[PDB]
Amino acid sequence: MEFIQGIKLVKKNRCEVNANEALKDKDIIGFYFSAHWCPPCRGFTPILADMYSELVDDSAPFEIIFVSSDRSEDDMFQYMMESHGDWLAIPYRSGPASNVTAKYGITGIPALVIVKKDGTLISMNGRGEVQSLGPRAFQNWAR
Repeated sequence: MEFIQGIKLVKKNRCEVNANEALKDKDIIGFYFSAHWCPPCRGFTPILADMYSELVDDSAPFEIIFVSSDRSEDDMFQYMMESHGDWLAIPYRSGPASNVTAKYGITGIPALVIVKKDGTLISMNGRGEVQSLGPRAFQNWAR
């Protein structure tokens, strides 16, 4: 009985909500790790933004979790509003976000983890997988 549910997330609009309902998803969820906001690493973002953008247009049957040294409230909301992930971002001060990364055994950043809303595993480092299959990856990410 240990999960993020129960905490409050921050909306790119500098707002706050209960990740419980804010995380919507109710279908699939994808955790993204790469605070590439402070350091360089452009080129990959516009890829996921085009993927979540398409899926989003289709009501993207999944939500993107905002993780990674995003301690930047400006670079956090900016990147989120820049076209990256169309949902919420766990306030770096949301322990559950750390234990989450450390719980999933990530730390392989940059990397993208995909899990089912119910908490089912599908594809972890499916990064290149999604970027490879693009918006059509929804099958592998939702296989």
